[PDB]
Amino acid sequence: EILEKLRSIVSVGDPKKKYTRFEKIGQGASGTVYTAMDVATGQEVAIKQMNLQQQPKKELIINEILVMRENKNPNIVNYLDSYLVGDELWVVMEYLAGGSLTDVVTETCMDEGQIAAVCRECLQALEFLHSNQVIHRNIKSDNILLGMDGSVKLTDFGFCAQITPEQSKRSEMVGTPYWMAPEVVTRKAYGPKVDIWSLGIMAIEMIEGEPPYLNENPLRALYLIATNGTPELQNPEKLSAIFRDFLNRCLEMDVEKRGSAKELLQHQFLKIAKPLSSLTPLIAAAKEATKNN
Ligand SMILES: N[C@H]1CC[C@@H](CNc2nccc(Nc3ncc(C(F)(F)F)s3)n2)CC1
Repeated sequence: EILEKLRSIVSVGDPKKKYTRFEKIGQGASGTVYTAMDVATGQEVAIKQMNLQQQPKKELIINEILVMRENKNPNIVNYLDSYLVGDELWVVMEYLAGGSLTDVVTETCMDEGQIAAVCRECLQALEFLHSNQVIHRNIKSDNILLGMDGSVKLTDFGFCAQITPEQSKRSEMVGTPYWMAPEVVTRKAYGPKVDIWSLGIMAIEMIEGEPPYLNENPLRALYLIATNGTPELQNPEKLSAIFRDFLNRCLEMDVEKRGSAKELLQHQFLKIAKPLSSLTPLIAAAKEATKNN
C-alpha cells in the first residue's frame, strides 16, 4: 500500500466541476486524453484519465507525476495538476494546439531540414532529462507533440526511470518493441543511451514512415532486433551522408561509442535544421489527411 503516497501527491477538489467541455482527443494503453475548459480561468487544458486497476505497478504512476513536476522544460509537456476520482487518476496538463509526430510521419514526407529540427528539439529534451538522472525509455513518434506554433515536446513519462551514482544502470525489459535498443531486448544493464537508440528509430520513422519490422509481430520484432542489431534502411542512397552519419551514431551497437545527447547536439546534421515554423505545414497537412481518421 504505496497508494498512500499517491493519494497525497494529488490535489483535492471536484475535477468534474472544476473543468467542462470534455472532448476526447486521443487514447493509449496509458489512458484516454481529453481537452477541457477550466470553469475558473477559462484556460483550456489536456487531461489524461488513467484507470488504476490496469496498472499493477503503481510506483510508475507516482514516478510519472514526480518526473513531470520536477523536470520542467520547454521541450517537455507541462504538468498542471492531478486528481484521484474513484478508481481513476486524472492528470492535467497545458493544452497545445498541434498533433502527434505520428500523424505527420504516416501522412507526409519530411525533408532533412525538418527532420534535423525535430531531432534537435528531442535531443535538447533528452540532454536535460539525462543530466537530471532520468531515462524516458519510451521514445517514439507517438510521444512527440508538435505545436502549431512550431513547438516540439516530449510526453508520456509512464515508463521513465530515475538513476543514481549507485544504481546507474537499469534492468527492466521496458518499452515499445520496435523502438527498443538491443541491450534492452537482450536483458543487459542499460543506461541513458537507450533513449538515443530510440530517437534513431524515430528518425527512420521520419524517413520511411515506420520503424523497422513494423509489419512483423512485436515478439518477432524483438527477435529481429537482437539478431540484426543496427537496422538497415529500405533505401539508404536517398539520404545525405551527414544524415547517414547521424543515424549511425544513434544506432550504434556499442553503447560506449553511441552518441550521448550532448555529443549529438553538436553533430553537423543538426546544422541544416530548418526553423521550427517549417513544421507547421506538416501539421496542417496531417490534420487534412486525417479529417476522417
Ligand atoms: N501521445 C502524445 C500526447 C497526447 C496527444 C493527444 N493528441 C493531441 N492532439 C491534438 C492536440 C494535442 N495537444 C496536447 N497538448 C498537450 C497534451 C498532453 F496531454 F500531452 F499534455 S496533448 N494533443 C498525442 C501525442
